[PDB]
Amino acid sequence: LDDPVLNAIVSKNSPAEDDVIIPQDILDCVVTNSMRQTLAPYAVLSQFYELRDREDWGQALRLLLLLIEFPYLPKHYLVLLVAKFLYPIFLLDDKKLMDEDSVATV
Amino acid sequence: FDGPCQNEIDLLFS
Repeated sequence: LDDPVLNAIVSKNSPAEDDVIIPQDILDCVVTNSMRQTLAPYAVLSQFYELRDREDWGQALRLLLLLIEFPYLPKHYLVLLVAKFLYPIFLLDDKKLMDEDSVATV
Repeated sequence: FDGPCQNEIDLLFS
């Protein structure tokens, strides 16, 4: 949601991305802001979005599951992540091969 | 591991 959040988490503590942060034309904090620790679960959601755009289905699924399993994310964000992301994109998932372990943990 | 660590200590105190 919007772009300055987006920008800042994905540019990390390296000068990556040319996308200016906030409504300012500054490149200054596009070489800083590596959403980590507390912002780590939040960082991982924005990155899951980057991965769809850079056409990964494998690493994309993986990031989405990681957050679903995390017991310190709310329980009420169950039906929300699966309904919007996993449910339409049923095909892409279906193509991929899932073992006994991944299925049982989910 | 980062996120788990910090929150896991936080519950234990609480």
